[PDB]
Amino acid sequence: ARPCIPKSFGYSSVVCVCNATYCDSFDPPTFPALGTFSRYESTRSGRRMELSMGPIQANHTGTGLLLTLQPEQKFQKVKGFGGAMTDAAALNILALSPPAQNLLLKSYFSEEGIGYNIIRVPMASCDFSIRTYTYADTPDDFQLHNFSLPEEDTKLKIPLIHRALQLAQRPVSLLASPWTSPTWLKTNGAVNGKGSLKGQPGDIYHQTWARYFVKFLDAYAEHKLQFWAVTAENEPSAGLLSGYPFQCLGFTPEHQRDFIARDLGPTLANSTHHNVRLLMLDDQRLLLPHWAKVVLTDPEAAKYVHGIAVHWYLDFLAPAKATLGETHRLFPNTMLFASEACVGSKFWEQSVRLGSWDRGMQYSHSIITNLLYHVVGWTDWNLALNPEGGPNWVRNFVDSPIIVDITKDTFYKQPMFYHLGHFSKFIPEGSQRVGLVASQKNDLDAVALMHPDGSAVVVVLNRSSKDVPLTIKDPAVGFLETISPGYSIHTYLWHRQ
Amino acid sequence: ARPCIPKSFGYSSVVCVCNATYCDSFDPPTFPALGTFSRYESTRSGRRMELSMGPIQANHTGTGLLLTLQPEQKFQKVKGFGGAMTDAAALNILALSPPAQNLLLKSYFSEEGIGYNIIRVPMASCDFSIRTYTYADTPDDFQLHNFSLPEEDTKLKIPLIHRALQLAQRPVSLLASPWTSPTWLKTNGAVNGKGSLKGQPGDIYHQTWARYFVKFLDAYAEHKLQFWAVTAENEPSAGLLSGYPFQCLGFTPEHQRDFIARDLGPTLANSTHHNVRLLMLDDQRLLLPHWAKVVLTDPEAAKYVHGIAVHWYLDFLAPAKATLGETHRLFPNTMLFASEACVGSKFWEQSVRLGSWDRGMQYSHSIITNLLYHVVGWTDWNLALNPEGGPNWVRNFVDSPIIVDITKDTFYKQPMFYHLGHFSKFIPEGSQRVGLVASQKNDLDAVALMHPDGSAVVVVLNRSSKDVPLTIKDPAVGFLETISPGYSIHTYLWHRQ
Amino acid sequence: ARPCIPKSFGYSSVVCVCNATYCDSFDPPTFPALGTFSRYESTRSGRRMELSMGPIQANHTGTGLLLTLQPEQKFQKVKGFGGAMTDAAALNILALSPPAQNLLLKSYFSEEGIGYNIIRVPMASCDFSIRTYTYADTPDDFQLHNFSLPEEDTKLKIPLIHRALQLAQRPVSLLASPWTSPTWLKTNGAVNGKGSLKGQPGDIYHQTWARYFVKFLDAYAEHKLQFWAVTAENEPSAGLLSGYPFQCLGFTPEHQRDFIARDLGPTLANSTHHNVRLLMLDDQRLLLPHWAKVVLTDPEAAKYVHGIAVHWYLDFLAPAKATLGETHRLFPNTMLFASEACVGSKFWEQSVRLGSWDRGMQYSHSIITNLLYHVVGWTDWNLALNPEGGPNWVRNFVDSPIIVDITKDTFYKQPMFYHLGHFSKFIPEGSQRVGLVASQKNDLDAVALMHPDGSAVVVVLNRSSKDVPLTIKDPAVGFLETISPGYSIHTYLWHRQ
Amino acid sequence: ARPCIPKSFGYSSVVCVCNATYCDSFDPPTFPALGTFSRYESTRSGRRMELSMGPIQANHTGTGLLLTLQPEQKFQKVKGFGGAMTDAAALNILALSPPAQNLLLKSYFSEEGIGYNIIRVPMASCDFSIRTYTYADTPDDFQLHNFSLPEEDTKLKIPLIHRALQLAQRPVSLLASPWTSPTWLKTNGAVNGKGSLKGQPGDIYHQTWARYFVKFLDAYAEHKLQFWAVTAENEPSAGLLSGYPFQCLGFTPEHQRDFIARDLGPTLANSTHHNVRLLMLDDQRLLLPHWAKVVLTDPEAAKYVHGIAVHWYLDFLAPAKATLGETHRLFPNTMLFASEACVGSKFWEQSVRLGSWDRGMQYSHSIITNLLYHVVGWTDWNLALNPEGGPNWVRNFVDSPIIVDITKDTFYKQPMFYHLGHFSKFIPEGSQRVGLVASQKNDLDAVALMHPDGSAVVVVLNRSSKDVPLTIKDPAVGFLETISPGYSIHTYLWHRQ
Ligand SMILES: O=C(Nc1ccc(Cl)cc1)c1cccc(S(=O)(=O)Nc2ccccc2C(=O)O)c1
Ligand SMILES: O=C(Nc1ccc(Cl)cc1)c1cccc(S(=O)(=O)Nc2ccccc2C(=O)O)c1
Repeated sequence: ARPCIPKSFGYSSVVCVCNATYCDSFDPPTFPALGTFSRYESTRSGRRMELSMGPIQANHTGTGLLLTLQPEQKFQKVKGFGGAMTDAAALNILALSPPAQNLLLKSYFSEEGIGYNIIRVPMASCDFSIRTYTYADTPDDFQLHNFSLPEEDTKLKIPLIHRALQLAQRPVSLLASPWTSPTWLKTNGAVNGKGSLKGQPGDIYHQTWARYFVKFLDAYAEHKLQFWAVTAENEPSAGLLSGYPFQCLGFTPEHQRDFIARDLGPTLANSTHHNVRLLMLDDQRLLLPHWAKVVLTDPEAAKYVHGIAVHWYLDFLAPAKATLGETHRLFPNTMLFASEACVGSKFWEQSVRLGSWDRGMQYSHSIITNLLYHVVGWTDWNLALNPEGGPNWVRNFVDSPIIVDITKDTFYKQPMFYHLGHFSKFIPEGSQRVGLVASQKNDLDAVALMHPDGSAVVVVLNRSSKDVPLTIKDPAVGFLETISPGYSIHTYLWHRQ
Repeated sequence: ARPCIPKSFGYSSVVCVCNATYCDSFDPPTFPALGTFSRYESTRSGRRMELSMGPIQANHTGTGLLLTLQPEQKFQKVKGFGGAMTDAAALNILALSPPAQNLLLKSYFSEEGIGYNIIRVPMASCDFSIRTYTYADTPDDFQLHNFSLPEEDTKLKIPLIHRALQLAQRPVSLLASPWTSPTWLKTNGAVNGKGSLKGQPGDIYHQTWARYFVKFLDAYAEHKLQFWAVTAENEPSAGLLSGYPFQCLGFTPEHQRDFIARDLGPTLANSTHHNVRLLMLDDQRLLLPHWAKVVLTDPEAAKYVHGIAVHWYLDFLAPAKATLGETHRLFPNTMLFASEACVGSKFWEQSVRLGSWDRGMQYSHSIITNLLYHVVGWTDWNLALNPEGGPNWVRNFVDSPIIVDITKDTFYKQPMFYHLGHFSKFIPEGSQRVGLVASQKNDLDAVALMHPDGSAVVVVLNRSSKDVPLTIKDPAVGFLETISPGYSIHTYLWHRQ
Repeated sequence: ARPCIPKSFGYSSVVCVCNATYCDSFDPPTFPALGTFSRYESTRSGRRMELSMGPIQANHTGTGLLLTLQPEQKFQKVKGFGGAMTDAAALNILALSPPAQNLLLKSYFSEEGIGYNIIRVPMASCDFSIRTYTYADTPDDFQLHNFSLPEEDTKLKIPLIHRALQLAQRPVSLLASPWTSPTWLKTNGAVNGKGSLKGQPGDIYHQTWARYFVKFLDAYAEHKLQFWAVTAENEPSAGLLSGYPFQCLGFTPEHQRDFIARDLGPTLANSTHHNVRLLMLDDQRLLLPHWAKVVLTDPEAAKYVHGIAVHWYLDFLAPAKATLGETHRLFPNTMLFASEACVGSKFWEQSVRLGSWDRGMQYSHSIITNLLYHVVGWTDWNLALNPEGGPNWVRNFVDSPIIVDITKDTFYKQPMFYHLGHFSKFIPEGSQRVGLVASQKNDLDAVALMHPDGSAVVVVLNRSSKDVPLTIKDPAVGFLETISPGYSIHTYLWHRQ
Repeated sequence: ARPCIPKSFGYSSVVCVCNATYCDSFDPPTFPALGTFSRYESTRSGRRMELSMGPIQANHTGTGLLLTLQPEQKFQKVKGFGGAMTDAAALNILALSPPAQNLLLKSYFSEEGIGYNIIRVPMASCDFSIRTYTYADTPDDFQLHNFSLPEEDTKLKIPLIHRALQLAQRPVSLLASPWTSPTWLKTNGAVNGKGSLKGQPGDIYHQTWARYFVKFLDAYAEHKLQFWAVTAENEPSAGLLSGYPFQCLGFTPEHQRDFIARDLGPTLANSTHHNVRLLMLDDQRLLLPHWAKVVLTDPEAAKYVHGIAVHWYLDFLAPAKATLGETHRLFPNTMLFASEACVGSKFWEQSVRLGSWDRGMQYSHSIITNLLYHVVGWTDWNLALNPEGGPNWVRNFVDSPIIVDITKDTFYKQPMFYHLGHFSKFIPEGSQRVGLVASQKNDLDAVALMHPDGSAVVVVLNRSSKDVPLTIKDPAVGFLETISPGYSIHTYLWHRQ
């Protein structure tokens, strides 16, 4: 319906500029007829999820690259795609004028946008907050008499979550994660630094902390929000590290095992929220498979654990086969889920690089590699940040797919936004990854899935500068002949019956 | 009553530690006979408003600096001293347990504390808020039917103000200032940035903004709070600067002149709040005397303007005689009032330096300089902040005289608090500044005033590291022999008959 | 000869992109014939020192703005324009390929560029260095036996200075300034922080420090470089400030007075370098006129002081009339010279803003205001920086007129470069400022000067968004009719005989 | 000989203070009889390589962990230990007075110190340089007629290396690595950034770059220095990354394979320096085993490659078995060597933490892990840095075992220095790692080796805070009863007959 308004900030590609009265958008979903395929294309040159349609051919000759669907090779089913409603994201969004707020929310959660169906919600403060607080800061309030949601929840996060759900056609799942407990539950008496829960699993400190989870879910349910899942702790390894700068709460794998078995599992199970799923780890994949082995080899913990949540940040230190792959082999019935991802990275680079094509490619490359190693969902980090990558009370600025410019009542949709959308818009919940085999060595990343209705979706990212002629074979329909431009990302869709 | 509990955090002096059950405090005042003086002393070495007495004698033993009272030289009368009940200050105070809250409020407002009699109240959000909002964010509501106070006012600010007034030694005057209007009244449609009211004075946008002042005063009057004064805009010059990040609303001096003459003046005068005073500028003294000349040489604006409000960034240097002095010389019948002061952080220092004696001296030096240049009152910025100088949704740059540590139910009284108190506790409303003659060049800052009852008060700040032998002469009583220790601050009081 | 290659980085205007094989450049100077005028125009829209010529008219009618030359009102003569060859600047320049280095140096120092004729040279390290060092770091080497120039001088600064002088058609003057002494000469034993020379003027510490100046000049003269001037210390007030973060050496005005009278003056005068000029202050103008009064009222110091050097950084705190104007009135025969200027400023803004028109306007506005208040020369700060504003060992990053992109063998000429050039290219040494009177209130900054040969030059900066029709009257030639576009800067030249 | 002079800077342990006249040192080694062991102990509490002796007894009194020597299990032989003579290290050493310089050099290279026998020498500039340069910056000199060594080599590095060799206990091996080629040989024409050699292996650019290695070895041989080895490129992968800020030269594994096979191998083999070894990779272990597979499965490249050089960023985590282990398994006849290690700063810590015990333990843990995965030598990065971690022309991120304070003619020996020394002093070239069996799970890191003369050496690092009772068994001698204090590091040595 409305095209990208491009703006260069001097980097490799353009952002799409939105404001109170204008934002690029899609037309309502259309579907290609049998014998035809749909193609969505984004390019560093500036194309943004442009739609085209081609014929499926009966024959193919040539020595060119062929990607053959293996529809009977069936793997994981997808839970969904989304991002995090941090204090920083909600503050930035609500600082825009109301019409601009609605265009930003529709960009993410509408079928006119990219169809997010997951929102991750911090349990009280994290580094992407402007102040440190928990829900129960009265010292030694073991009964949690003074547990309460502050305005960050009641005036920022919760109203935006309601509005996202109203705009979404797809059912949206909420995921919650805590960063720190109240300081009076901690060995170090501080929100950050090295420190764990006082005492030992089963004791008053651990029972109070497990009840804090239930109190959080109770409070959100009073605001008519229900959670699909919670994680046991954001980045439990961080609170094992001297001087760790952000809110944290350290657990060894054994401490997490015993906390889940004795306290969190049973307390959640005996609550009205017993159907909320519990995810373990919520940390860098290099902690796998060991963390999964420690927790899940104890049946009194394993019975409460639905899944394993991973973060992308340190992916470069550990191969995905040795971490995700081996974890799946050991525990095939325990889903893997990517609970946090982000790019404000290289030290010679700014936290926010408006128009960076490379950071978009980093997202799509990680999503494809995750899908090939059994991951069922992805939540990005901050849904929106300001041009500095904030606010953040420790100045740990990073990038975000949408950058808000409050002084101009403007927001910018980054290449990351469209790279994410090439998956989130076209891979609904229940889609199952299937096999896809290449005829020759190539510089492409590709993944195939089948929708619940049987239709096919393939995403292709060209990591190279070179255009790559390519054919996709579906023995059900025929041959899809196409070209992957260098530094492009394509999503292909076609019916099989 | 109760002495300071000192604690050092590695800076040049100590803070005084208060909690739910303990805070340093004063006994009720006690007036010694003619021939005796009272001294209150605070020192970098750790003395905190410690009381002593001594004689005023007929013979002069000193041979050093003489300061002679000249009570027949009469200058301005004092309106008072206080600070700002920002969202941040209120949030921090209310994070303490109720007994701790009351000790903090008594510290500022009680005769057990330092006797503040001014509170400055932001009209809706500013940078020391946890979110952006105005009282009328629903757009295109020019009659302001949907004007309303949010929880920041009805739950945080107004109850705290009521409690301060209940505790107050003296009648407290309230002062209101707006940061931004609803953004649908602004040229840039944003809460911050370079932007003014749309249109021109007299038109629907300016009439609506003047009505917004009346709606605000109406709302607070429904909660049984009456204002002594309002400023025309906080920092009007800031909204003329591209990219200005805090909530703002830009006015040139000519725009403010015409807004006052056509819209704000008449509208307030035609309301039940016609007795509320209106102060102009509310900005850095650098803008004087020009801003005063522009506004006050127009009789249709001048008739509505009671005074000129000035801000102080206490870290910088500027020219008081050239700004405050020359403004008084040109407009001697228009009071000068300091509506905001704070000690920023030089870029190499933290926002909050617990125990900084230097930041305390910057306060007392500023107050003395102001009193010597005809200023009638002095209002601090945030009454309380957390240890990071927040919450602030944009950036933490300033300190506060009271720092709250929520996680320990404690608050710290900084040297700034006592340097303020050496004036606020001992200079009631209606006190008059009078002459004080130094007999020779010296390193002290000093000012003399007369209480309404005719008794004397002299404040002496020693900027230098050296003890200074000092004599103070009252022609009516005799000679007060004393010593001003290096870095110290003293308040002397004595009956004159 | 070669036009600007424009590139936007998303700010208000464009940079001009240069590399090893291309840089925008001028044709050799041309001169308009009597009855005609030359106009150079730069605009936010992207014009860069574009040349045009018009007729001088005999008559003029209208109520429009008229600027009338007052050629017999004669003021100061100009020394020149340039910038600082810091370690950071030289490192950045020499990291480019050799052909690119030459295009960058010609941009500044050639008649194909903007004709710089001053270079300021730090005496050893400052904040725009990658390491702290002095020329004499052996402790207690009062004889300066181990005084030596490091590679920063011999391999970076000195070779670039030689090459700039070779490219310059105009004679270039060098100005030197120290930041710190060796630490063993200082009360605090550190390169930064609060600290002055040990002892008292006339003693061994002060004699050694004065001899260090002579040793520096000796060493540079062995490399065939001679200095026009030295300053007594960069920013002497900075070393009076607790925690000052960069290299510094504190002097009160009295200490500087006595150091010059007893040590620096006589030591320089008795050296082979006795013709080098000595400038005092080299600090913010707010220290004037007091600093000038203290130093120059002592005839034993005044006899050695040629001039007063000022920095722009804190100009906003003190009016130029009260500082520069009053200093000129008191000491009319002691030249005023702007020894440092820079813009990496507002806290909500990046250190480097590629293409910022506003920062260019800030330069031209300051140069005009300086010229109107008797200043004879201007040296910008760093001649070139990287895109972060560095390197700088304390991360005190700021902007620069040329930004080097080493990875791309590219450099960017900022709007500041062209705003500077509108003065430096067209105001040779010996030009005398003359009177220029406006017919009506206007939003223009303008300054007129006469070249040694009698020709006229006028620079006009339009601070407003609005085009301003304008006439300039020279009773010698006639009327120059023109328009100043909004946000433009023009230089006009015409012969008078 | 002389003990440590401890000084604390607020971190977890002390540094040892050395100056012109004092540095801690060792007596000449002394070998006790069969049945006696020597222990050298360093502790967080402040012991520094303190020597004690005790008995190896026939009876075992301990009941805790047993470590049993298995001398018939023989693994790799050790080449040695050392560090890098960067421009920065040389500048820092030469800033000391000559007597202090000699104590620093003896600390590293003397039997009075820790017996280093490897020095890594950059071929021209890197980030730890004060300027950019290569040996052939004059462009288009393909025969390299203008190749020459600058003062960094002839004045700083080469004289220091000669002095180190004069002092050295043992024959010292020199190892050379280039960061960038002359930029006129590079695709991007810049010293850093994403860029490789122009053209393809075998052509004039690659032939010239291989000749550059021979010219470098020629030049150093003229100064009577011979190299044991050279690496093909420092960090070849870094030059494949857009924006990489340090000097670099990018090679894919295939490009390195073909460069070695066609140009560098043959050229070195045809020179008088044919005996110099060539090491491949010189990069992070993450690139293994892939990089090794690509290069070493090509026989025309493999015949020139003596070993694989690896880097360690000691702050991160990675997988040694998956990289070093698997590379040894696949290429068991190709030695592994650690060519660079350093402890970066987590973003919340300073580059240099004077006295950090943790950074010391990171060194000894890395060395033990390497020795257990077949690595034959371990080379630190900068031998010395200043207190800010410089000089570095790009950024300061890493610590160094010796920190020089020029302004006090002193240098500080960090815990890193002694943790290194527990290996370097006691493991001469030709020592062989042998088996050591732990009797039960434990928290110690330990490794055993045999000197060429057959005596034993065992290093034991206690990562935990708890004292660990320990027994060490030599089947040939008996039982050594000891205790490993929490955090400590011990080296044990004993004769076996
Ligand atoms: O030395 C004086 N001041 C002073 C100096 C140093 C320090 Cl530490 C403290 C005080 C002083 C000097 C002359 C007259 C008076 S005065 O008492 O007659 N006051 C005045 C008289 C005429 C105009 C203005 C005033 C006014 O007080 O502003 C006071
Ligand atoms: O417990 C052992 N190690 C150890 C554990 C903990 C600590 Cl703290 C220190 C040492 C060990 C176990 C089995 C065999 C051997 S071995 O001595 O026979 N060595 C080997 C035998 C076969 C293959 C490889 C090796 C090799 O040493 O790498 C050593």
